[PDB]
Amino acid sequence: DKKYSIGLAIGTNSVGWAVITDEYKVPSKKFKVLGNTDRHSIKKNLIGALLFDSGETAEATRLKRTARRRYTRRKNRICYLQEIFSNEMAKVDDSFFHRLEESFLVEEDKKHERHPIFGNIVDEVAYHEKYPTIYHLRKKLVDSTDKADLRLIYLALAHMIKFRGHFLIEGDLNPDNSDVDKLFIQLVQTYNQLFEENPINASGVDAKAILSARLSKSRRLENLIAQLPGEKKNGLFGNLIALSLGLTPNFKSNFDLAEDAKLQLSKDTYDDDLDNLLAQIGDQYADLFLAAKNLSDAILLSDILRVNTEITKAPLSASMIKRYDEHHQDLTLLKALVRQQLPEKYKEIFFDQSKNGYAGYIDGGASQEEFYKFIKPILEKMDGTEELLVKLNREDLLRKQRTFDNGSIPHQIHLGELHAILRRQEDFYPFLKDNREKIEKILTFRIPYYVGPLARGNSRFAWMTRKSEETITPWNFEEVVDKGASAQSFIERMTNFDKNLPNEKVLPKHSLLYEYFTVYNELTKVKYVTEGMRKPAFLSGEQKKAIVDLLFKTNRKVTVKQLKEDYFKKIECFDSVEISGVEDRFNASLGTYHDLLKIIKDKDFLDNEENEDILEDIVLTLTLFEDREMIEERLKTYAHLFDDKVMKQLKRRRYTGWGRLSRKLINGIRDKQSGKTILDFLKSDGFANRNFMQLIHDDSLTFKEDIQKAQVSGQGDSLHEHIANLAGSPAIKKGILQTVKVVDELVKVMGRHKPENIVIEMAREKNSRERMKRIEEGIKELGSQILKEHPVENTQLQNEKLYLYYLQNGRDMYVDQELDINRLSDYDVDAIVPQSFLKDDSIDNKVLTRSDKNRGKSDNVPSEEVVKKMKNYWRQLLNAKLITQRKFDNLTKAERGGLSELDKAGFIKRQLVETRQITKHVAQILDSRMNTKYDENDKLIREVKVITLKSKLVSDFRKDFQFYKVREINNYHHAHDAYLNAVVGTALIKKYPKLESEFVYGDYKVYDVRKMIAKSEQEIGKATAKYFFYSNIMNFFKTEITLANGEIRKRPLIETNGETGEIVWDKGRDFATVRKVLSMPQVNIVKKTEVQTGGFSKESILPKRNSDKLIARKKDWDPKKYGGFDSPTVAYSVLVVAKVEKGKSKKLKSVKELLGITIMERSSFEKNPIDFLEAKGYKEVKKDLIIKLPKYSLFELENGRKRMLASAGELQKGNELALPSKYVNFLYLASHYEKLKGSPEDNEQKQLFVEQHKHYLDEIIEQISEFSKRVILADANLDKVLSAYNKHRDKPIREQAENIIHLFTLTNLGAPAAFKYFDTTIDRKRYTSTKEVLDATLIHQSITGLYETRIDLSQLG
DNA sequence: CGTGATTCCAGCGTCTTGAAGTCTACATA
DNA sequence: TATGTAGACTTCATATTATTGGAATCACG
RNA sequence: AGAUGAGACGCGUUUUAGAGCUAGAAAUAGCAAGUUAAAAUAAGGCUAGUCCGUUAUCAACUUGAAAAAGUGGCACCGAGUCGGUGCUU
Repeated sequence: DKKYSIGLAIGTNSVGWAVITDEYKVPSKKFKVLGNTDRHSIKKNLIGALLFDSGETAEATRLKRTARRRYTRRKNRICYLQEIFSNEMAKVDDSFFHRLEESFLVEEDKKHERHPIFGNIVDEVAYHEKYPTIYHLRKKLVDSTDKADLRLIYLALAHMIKFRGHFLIEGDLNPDNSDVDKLFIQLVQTYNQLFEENPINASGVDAKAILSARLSKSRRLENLIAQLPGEKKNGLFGNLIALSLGLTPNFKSNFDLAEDAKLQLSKDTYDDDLDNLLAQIGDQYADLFLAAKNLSDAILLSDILRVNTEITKAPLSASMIKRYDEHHQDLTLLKALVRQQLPEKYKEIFFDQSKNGYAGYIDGGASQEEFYKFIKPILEKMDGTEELLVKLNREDLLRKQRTFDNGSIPHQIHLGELHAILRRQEDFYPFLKDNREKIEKILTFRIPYYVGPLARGNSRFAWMTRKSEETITPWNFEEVVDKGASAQSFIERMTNFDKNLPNEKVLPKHSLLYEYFTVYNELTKVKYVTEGMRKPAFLSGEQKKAIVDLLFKTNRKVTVKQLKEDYFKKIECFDSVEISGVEDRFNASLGTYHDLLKIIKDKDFLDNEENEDILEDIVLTLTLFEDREMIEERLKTYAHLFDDKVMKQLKRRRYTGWGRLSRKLINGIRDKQSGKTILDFLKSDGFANRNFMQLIHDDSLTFKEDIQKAQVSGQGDSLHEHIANLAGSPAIKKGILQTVKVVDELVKVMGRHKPENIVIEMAREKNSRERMKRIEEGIKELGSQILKEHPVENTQLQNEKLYLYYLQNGRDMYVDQELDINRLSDYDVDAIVPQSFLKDDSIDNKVLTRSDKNRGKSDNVPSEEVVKKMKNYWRQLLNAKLITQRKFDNLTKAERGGLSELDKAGFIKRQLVETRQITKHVAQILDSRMNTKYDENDKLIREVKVITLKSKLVSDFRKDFQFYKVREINNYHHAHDAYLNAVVGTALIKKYPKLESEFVYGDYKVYDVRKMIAKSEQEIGKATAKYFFYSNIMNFFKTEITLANGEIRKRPLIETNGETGEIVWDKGRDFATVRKVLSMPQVNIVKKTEVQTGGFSKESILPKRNSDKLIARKKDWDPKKYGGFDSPTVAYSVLVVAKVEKGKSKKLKSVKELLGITIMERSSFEKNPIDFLEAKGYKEVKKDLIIKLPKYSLFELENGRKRMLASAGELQKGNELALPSKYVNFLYLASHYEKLKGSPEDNEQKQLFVEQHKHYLDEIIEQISEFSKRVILADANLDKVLSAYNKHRDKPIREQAENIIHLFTLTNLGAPAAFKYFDTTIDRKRYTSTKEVLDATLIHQSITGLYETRIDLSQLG
């Protein structure tokens, strides 16, 4: 019944929880232990951690589910195609389909003849010889007009439909005119007919090879132009070739036109633009451009497939046949050459399936790239292989028909081939003629994005609403599914709700309102300085409107030069202007406005606000519904305002992505007194010009209050729903839920009381190239030659001193002293703002100088004399991006305003307030779960204060007072960090009452910079209630205060509250108490048990083998003939005490053994456990003794050895290592784990401490041994570690600890893992036997681990 | 003849966009 | 006519790793 | 730098078919051939659909078919995974 506080630290893999009283001790409690063991009470501390498997995302589940749906859909499509052929096939061959369906079974289990296609070996051999592959059959069917057997037609159709190719390309691309060279000849003929006086000789030019080569468009155009000595690329023929290749040529020069004749086939408007062009050029040239477009289509076809013969009626089959012929010829040549020149490598390449040779490439698992890499050196070594080497460079050597690059084949090719086959063979089979439309519909059927899966109220993923209850087929899909209702449901379901307003719809990424908001947001912080203006002024409403209209509505991108010239010079008549806040091209732009102006060609319509809503409905309509038909259907309602060309142009364009804000948050909510929305505020703000971040965080505006009101009550009362809907990764949400459960358990344990303070902080969860680019840009801007004199790479630039030296161009930021490399060790990095005023330690805050005394006087900011010295030097670095704007202003803070009260207030808020918002939601959950009562004023009684603090304060506290953390020694660091969280939070709230307004939730009123800030000097006694003149937060804990020049100040031995007089910190006992708490050997580490769910087993389908470990992939197909999956993931083990038949006599012998239940059999076991256990071979099962052991069950054996049952057959280390604080401090100091920043005298003292306590290293190697012999029992690894340590006893202490930190994985918690001591690698130790835990003590531990239930398994059986 | 130590392995790619580099008609001396 | 010169426009990328439990393999007292 | 969600594509993997031949009596040796196709692609279930099955959740005991609810004093001295003492019961 004593007042106490709870400290919680939340992490992705950990939840640390500690309990503190008001004396900063740690309470210890007696707990009863249930079960049949002798122990009936155990004393445990209230500080510990909870560990669990990291939360797994749902991406894998989504991918697997989609794959399964696609496979079922494809199988049903094949079934429909078989249905169409059912009658005719039964007329021709009554058992063909049954033979096709059962081909996978071996001869023993087959019901018909083993040969599928024809049922006799002779006809099968004839078919295979007459057609090597199905592509030969398809081409033969297409070209020939003779009647073919029904089975061949069925096989061709099935292979066409089962693999229909992608549907990315929309429209039509196969006009049956795709011969590149032939179309080029036709274009030349048309050009010669139109221009008889200027003919072009194209004879001898291999246009087909040039255009179809794997080269860029410009390169191919140049190559083709080079083949015509008398033609240039800017000529009419060159422009036509560029258009065919897909470039953007201008025909204005060729015909001396006034309008810029820019024609591109990608743009839809070309359809009109060409015709309008013809208006000036006449109708004679139309055929020329039609031939050019046909040639372009031929080139596009040639991009994806290669063909030479002109007799092709099927562009795909001919290409595959050509590739097959090339493969055959190259294989024969390669075999001959290998047998001739290098007979020693014949067997390896052509017989060994293990190797990456041809045998492994065809029969084994060798991929194409592996085979190319293996055969390239052999081909290079041999002679006469120039053809093969060229093919290998072109990646077309010994290829197959099924390759990874077939994923670009559009369905048009297969559709055309199927249409050709049906046209050829319908004259001999009437049903094909009658059902041609059905087959084409089956092949082209694509379930549209909006429609979604075709469920009937049994699936939680589908939202399709049908017009009638009937089976859905591709032939009648147009009428069964109601398009409009499904589209509306898709709109209302798919869109992601706004984070700020959970009940509002987010805007489209390219919506007009969102783009306006983005433009205005950055527009309100732009400033301009001219000659006549004394001080820069903010853009007024008239200026912003003029800039938007003249620039944002006329130029796609607005640059700094454009802003300065087109507006300030043209309108404001300013010759020189200095733009502040924005540099270079603006990030925001009105792209959608320009796109709509291009389409509708009505600027006034876009400028009309009344039509805006309609425009919005357009943007969303183009944001989603990729399918064209629905775009047309929905835009039909607005088709009355636009022409058919405009409607088609709107249909063609499609947008992507989404925005970040809702529509109401931009223009829906209005302030109480002003009566203006956010966009209205940005339009006319006047003096303030507050941005969106300031507008939503302005305490003087109702916007923040409305945001707070809308945020709460986001969903129902259920905790699970609130956890689920939190914006974050699954791991962090699991951590939050576990944290809530842990704090509820703690509330329960402490006698149904309620904590007075709860502290929660959440751990935060490439650069070298960026820093190198920044350095290069700065050097190029300055022109210095320091890089040539001192070259460096990214590996050596780890130390911040070198980075500062490069950023300073080998100079000093305080004096005009040239930097010396040999003096870099003597140099001391100093913070621009002293550590007393602010603990920033950032790179921009760091400055490298010869002597810190040169920084200036005791004033925090460096002296303004240094500013007068190096104003230009600093501004050059600022303009060269070497330094940041914040760093430049901090260097010049003394000149500008010294140390204004605003700087102090900002420092305090930055040190205190939490930037992220997830912590606020966690605090809201905790407050609603603790505060449940109201006062007389109907206001929530805030008994529990949920204070939140950043991790930086706790890290600084750890580093200040020799409280060092090592993230590899053990897992107590989570609990210790939670304990320090609680201590710091309680101390800070007690010391500073008013600042609690920022800590505790929004119920407390806000304050201002007036209080707690002294105008000048360190006023003694704090009479005016000013808490800290210095801008620190936690500096009162230490016994001294440093200054900028090096001056020192002292603090009282005991710190007490300023007003109430309560003691807040007893420096004579509090540090000793914290040391004792951190030195406690007993900390509660419990692993959260998780019954394993997931894949039934590894998905790699292993070949057949003579073992029982294989699991059948189907009910009938036993694994002894067809192989199957292996290594199932055991969901949870089951301890059964029963008897099993033994020997030929089947004698029942009592056995106690662990049985693993797979995920596949889990449902069967959980339905009828007794029947399943009997089926596996257990007789007379003790139902009451069946004990469920999930993964991570805890076992204790003699001498405190702990194990975790990771599965049915592998155990994990279950013990933690409790090290004294002195050894941890020695390990952290000696290893230089973090940066060595600090006072040089302090660094020297730490180095002396490291040197004087070297022998501790040996002690550590002792303790692990004494630990290992009672915990790990891995003698070989321990001996190898001892030998390696003895070998490296002479290594320097700088690197004699970086290896010992990695050495602790030997006796760590979790799964065993291999490590490396210097160059000697110690492999992981495996526990292949779990028989011992059958005679150990099982420990059922509560979620926080305070309660126990010990079961002595030895007392069974 | 388990038994303990050692070795190898696990289903995976794409569905557009933006900065980079460059060629160009045009302004100015 | 020679040299910038903004500008329009094609081009080359536009994410990496990882545990840890199963099974196989093999020396071995 | 926040998660969930709809539609396709390309493969990969496993069995079978594409009679391997010659000299041996087999074991073996030599020679020819390599591309493709059918089925499956988590066991399967009922709700029988172009549905659903790898996300979230899950200590023990008692009640409740489930959703959920309820279960065990405290103080002090120390510290090798907690022990001892006092008090209460």
